[PDB]
This record gives sequence, C-alpha cells and structure tokens, in this order.
Amino acid sequence: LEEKKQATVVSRPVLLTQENVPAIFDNNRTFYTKLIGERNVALEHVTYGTM
Amino acid sequence: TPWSGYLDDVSAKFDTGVDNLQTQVTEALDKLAAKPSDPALLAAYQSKLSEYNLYRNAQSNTVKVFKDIDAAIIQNFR
Amino acid sequence: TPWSGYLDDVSAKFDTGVDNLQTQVTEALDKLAAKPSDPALLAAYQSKLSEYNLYRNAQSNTVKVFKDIDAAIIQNFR
Amino acid sequence: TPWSGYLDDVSAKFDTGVDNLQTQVTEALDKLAAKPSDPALLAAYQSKLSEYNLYRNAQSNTVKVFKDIDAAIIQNFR
Amino acid sequence: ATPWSGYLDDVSAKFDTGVDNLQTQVTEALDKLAAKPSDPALLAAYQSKLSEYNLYRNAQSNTVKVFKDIDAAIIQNFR
Amino acid sequence: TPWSGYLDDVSAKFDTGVDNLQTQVTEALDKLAAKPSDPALLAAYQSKLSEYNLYRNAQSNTVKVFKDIDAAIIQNFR
Amino acid sequence: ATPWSGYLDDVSAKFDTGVDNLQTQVTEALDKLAAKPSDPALLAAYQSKLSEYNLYRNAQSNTVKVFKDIDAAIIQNFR
Amino acid sequence: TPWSGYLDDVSAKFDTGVDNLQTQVTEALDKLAAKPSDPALLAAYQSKLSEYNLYRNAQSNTVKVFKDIDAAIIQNFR
Amino acid sequence: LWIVDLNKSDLERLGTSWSGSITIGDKLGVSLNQSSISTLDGSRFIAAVNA
Amino acid sequence: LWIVDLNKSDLERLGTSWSGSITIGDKLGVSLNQSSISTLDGSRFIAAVNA
Repeated sequence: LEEKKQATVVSRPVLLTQENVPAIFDNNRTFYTKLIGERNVALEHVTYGTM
Repeated sequence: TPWSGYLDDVSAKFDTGVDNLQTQVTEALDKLAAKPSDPALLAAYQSKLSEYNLYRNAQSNTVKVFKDIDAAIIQNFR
Repeated sequence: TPWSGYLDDVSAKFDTGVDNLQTQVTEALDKLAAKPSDPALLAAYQSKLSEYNLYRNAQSNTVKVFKDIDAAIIQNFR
Repeated sequence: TPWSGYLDDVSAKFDTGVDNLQTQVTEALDKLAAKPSDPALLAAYQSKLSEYNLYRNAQSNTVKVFKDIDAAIIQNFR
Repeated sequence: ATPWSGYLDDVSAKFDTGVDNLQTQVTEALDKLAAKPSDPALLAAYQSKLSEYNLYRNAQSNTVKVFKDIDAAIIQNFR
Repeated sequence: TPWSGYLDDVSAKFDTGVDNLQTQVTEALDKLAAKPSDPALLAAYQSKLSEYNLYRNAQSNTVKVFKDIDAAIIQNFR
Repeated sequence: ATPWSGYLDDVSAKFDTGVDNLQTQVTEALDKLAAKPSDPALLAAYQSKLSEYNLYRNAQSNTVKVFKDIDAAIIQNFR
Repeated sequence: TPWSGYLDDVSAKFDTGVDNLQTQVTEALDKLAAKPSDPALLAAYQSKLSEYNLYRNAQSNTVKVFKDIDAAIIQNFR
Repeated sequence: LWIVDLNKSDLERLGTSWSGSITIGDKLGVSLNQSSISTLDGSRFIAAVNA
Repeated sequence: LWIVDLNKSDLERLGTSWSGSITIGDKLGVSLNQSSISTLDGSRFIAAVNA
C-alpha cells in the first residue's frame, strides 16, 4: 500500500479598535462531513476556534 | 471553548475509550428487531447489551468516588 | 406486509422443496377412491401418503428444535 | 400529545419491526378454528404462535434491562 | 392567592411540566389492564408506562435533596 | 473499524473455533428438504443439528457467567 | 366512614372491581366439575377459569409491591 | 520496584496464591472451543471456571473491608 | 368589577399523503417517500386521507 | 446592525479498495490488506466501491 496527502488552511481575523482601548475578538465554528452509507445515518465533525 | 471540569475529563475518558459501542448497540437492536428470532442476532445482541451495561456502571461509580475525595478536602478549609 | 420470520423461512424451505407432493397426493386419492381395488392405484397411493407423513413430521420437529434454541438464548438476557 | 419515553421508544421498535405478525396470528387462528383437522393450517399456526412467543419475550426482557441501567445511575446522585 | 413558589418548587415543576401526560397515561393503562388482565398487548404497554413513572419520581426526589444541601452549606457560613 | 470488549472476545472464540458448522447445517438442511425420506440425509442432519444446539448453549452460558463476575467487582468501588 | 383505605388499598381494590364475578365463577365451575370429574366439557372450562384466576392474583401482588417501593424511596429523602 | 501499598500487598497475596489458575482457565477454554461437545472437556472447564469465580469475589470483598477499617481510623485524627 | 372573555375559532384540514414501494426482478428496489427499509415483495402503497 | 454569512463547499470521492483472505488446500492461508487476519475459510476477496 502507498498513500499521499496534502492539506492547506488560511484564516483571517479582522478587528476594529480605538487607540489605547483594549479589545477582544473570539470565535469558534463546527464543520461536518457526511459518512458513507446514508441509510446508516451518521455524521462526523470538528470545531475550530480562535481568540 | 466551553468549560469542562476534572470530573468531566474523567467521564469523557470512558466515552472516548469505547469508540463505537453507542452506535453498535443501536444498529444491533434494529437488526434484531427486523427478525426477532435468529440465533446469530440474539448471540450478537446479548454481548453488546452486556458490554453497555458494564460501561455505564463503571463510569458513574468512578465519578462518584472522586466527588467524595474532593468534598473531604474542601471541608477542611473552614 | 407479508412479513415472515426465521422459523417461517425454515418451514417454507420444505414446502418449496417438495415441489408438488401436496397436489400429487390429492390427485392420487381421487383416482383411487373413484375405482378402488386397483393394485396399480393402491401401490402408488401407499408410496405418496407414506412419504407425505415423513415430510410433515420432519418439518414440525425441526421447527420445535429451533424454537427452544432461541428461547434458551433469550433467557440469558436478564 | 403521544408523549413517549426512552423505554417507550425501545418497545415501539419491536412493534414496527414485526410489521404484521399481530394480525397474521389472529387470522391464522380465526381460520384454523373452523377446521382443526387441516394439517396445512396446523403447520402454519405452529409457526405463527412460535414467532409471537419469542417476540413478546425478547421485548419485555430488553425493557427490563434498560430499567436497571437507569436506576443504577440515578442512585448515585447522592 | 396563587402559590408562592420558591426555587426548589421551580426545580420540581420542571419535571412535572416535562412529562406532559404520563401522570394520566399510567392511570388509563391501569384501568384497562385491570379490566382484562390476561391480554399481553395491555401488559406489554403497562410495563413500560409503570417503569417510566418509577424513574421520573425517583430522579425528581434525588435532585431536590442535592439542592437543599448546597443551600444549607452556604447558609451555615453566615455566622 | 471494529471495537470489541472482553465478552466479545470470549464469544468470538467459539465462532472461530467451529470453522464451518454454520454453513454445514444450512446446506445439510438444504439437501434434506429436497428428499425428506432419505435415511443417510436424516442421519447426517440429526448430528449437525445437535452439535449446533450445544454450541449455542455453551456460548451464552459462558458469556453470562463473566458478566456476573464483572458486575460484582464494579459494585465494590462505591 | 367506610373503613379507611389508602392509595394501595384503592389500587388493589381496582382489580377486584375489574374482574366483576371471577371470584364466584371459579368456585362454581370447581363444584360442577367435582360433581363429575370425567367430563371433558367441564375440564375444558375449569382449565380456563383457573388460569385466569392465577394470572389475576399474581399481577395484583406485583403491582402493589412496586407502588410500595416508589413511596419508600421518597420518604427516605425527607431526613 | 514501583510503590505498592498495604492494600496492594493484600491483593497480590491472592494472585501469588493461585499460581497457575490465571492461565489454566484460558487453555481450558481454547481446548473446549475446539470440540464443544466433549463431556471430558466440559467436566474440566466447569471446575476451572467455578474456581476463578470464587477467587475474584473473595479478592474484592477483602480489599473493601480493609479500606473501611483504615477510613474509620483516619477519621478521628481530627 | 366586571371581567369579560370572548373566544372564536375555525379549523379545517383536508387532503391525502402517499407512500409505497415496489420490487422488480428481486434485483432493484424502489421506494416512494419511505424513511425506512422495505420488505421486498413490493407493489405496496398507502394513501392516508384526512378531512 | 447588519450581520452576514456566506458559505460554499465542494466534496468529491472516487475509486475502489481491495482486501480479503483465501484458504488454499489446507496448506496455506493467504491474506491481503487485513489489519488482523479474519482468516475466512474457503475463499472470497471483496472490492468496495464508492463514487
């Protein structure tokens, strides 16, 4: 058996703040994938999050 | 992101331990229900239902014991 | 709607195995009854009815055996 | 509203799994009562009554097992 | 006029308004089963309903007690 | 990807023990059904059916005994 | 007024008022059959009656026990 | 060696007491699975498995009694 | 003190729902608006009528 | 306050996987790509397809 894989992910957070004023930005999201054999109804997912 | 405590960690170890049993028991029960008398379905289901019973017992008793070990220490701060 | 279990699946295996016997016996009966005392008829009838008896007995005994195998496995669920 | 619990949802599986057995049994008996000496009918009824017996056993045993799994967890809140 | 309800009352009420109809389903089941005890269709249903009722009542009580003891422990420290 | 407990292993030991019996029984019944009146076929089926019945029993009784042990050990954590 | 009866009493009595006359029918058939033990029409009747009576008394006692346990579990938590 | 407590010593006394049962019970199973219908095999396995059952139950109960003695003494240091 | 309560309501429901299944050759199964596996004798439809 | 969300995704999978094991004459067991050999008696390999 021989196998190869390639992956690439680019993320941009953008925040507006005043001078000298502290600020925060916080987010998370979930992405799902449909498992095979849809009669065998199931999902897989993962959550990505950044602060 | 959400908050999870020490007892949640202890509990979760079991869930991630028994990888698929939660789905196995459901599908084995539907396959049995389709033909309520087939020796291979009965023999499979008896196993999976037993493994499930033991899993839920060991999980809940462990979490109980840890709760008491903590309460016994907190009491002494007073 | 025409639901069938595993015991049904076994019984029907005989009924669809002995292709025609159920009609063959019914014919031979009427032939013999129409003109009894014919050795040619009697000889055939004996054979057909004799093996029809075995067919029915074998079928019913097989089904009972299976039934008690399943009941014994179900008893261990508790 | 037809409020149903977990045990209710379990039990209902078997009722939908045995699509028609409930009616089939009653009908087979209804006809056999009119002519008890037809073996073609006796053989049918033996199978349907066996299927019925096994179905009602498996159903009530499974419900009983899940009751104990729940009660065991509830007990540990204290 | 209407009852004052505390907090524990709210906790108990969550269960009472959770099982919308079980309280009466159980009684109807019993009435017909007692009318014709030898029917396995009646029996198979009543077994389920009665078990659900048992679990419901048990969980409700155990929960209330836990909240009682948390409150009691906080109140003790006022002194 | 499977997941198997200890009771799963114990059970599967019997399945991998009896290499082919589950097919052997089905084919012996298959040919017998075609000629229920043959002694050699009856004599073969009588054996296979028995081997199978004993196999299924010993399986389910062992799995129960193990479940009963574990359930008694876990009880002592609390 | 009427002899005091609780919840369990009022549950048990439900069965008795459910099987309106079975308690008599059983003794009736028993006497008729004892009059002529070798009569198939009597035997086939009494088999049914006695089976019904057995199932009834059994299911009654089990249900009363379950409703005792549900209460005791609650009472224990008062303290 | 790793750290071992007094309860560990007590536990291990049993394991080292039953020198070989731990494996005898497995070999017996591997053999019996080969021919589930040999009474000479069954008569042996019944014994080994009964012994194993009693061994594990005595072990756990003993451990618990010593845990509750120690806990009762530690309580009064305050 | 006077307290008055008045209420009116009108309701109508009417029509049908259909579902069913067919087996062909015992080799292809077809089913119509069924969320479940089918017993493959086929030629089986239901019309649920409400009025 | 305007809040906007946009999302697009493409997913594709194609090809076949081969695995299996065959008993040869009561002489040798041979198996391909089984991670712990189920060692079925007789023979049959299986090719699993999705698209």
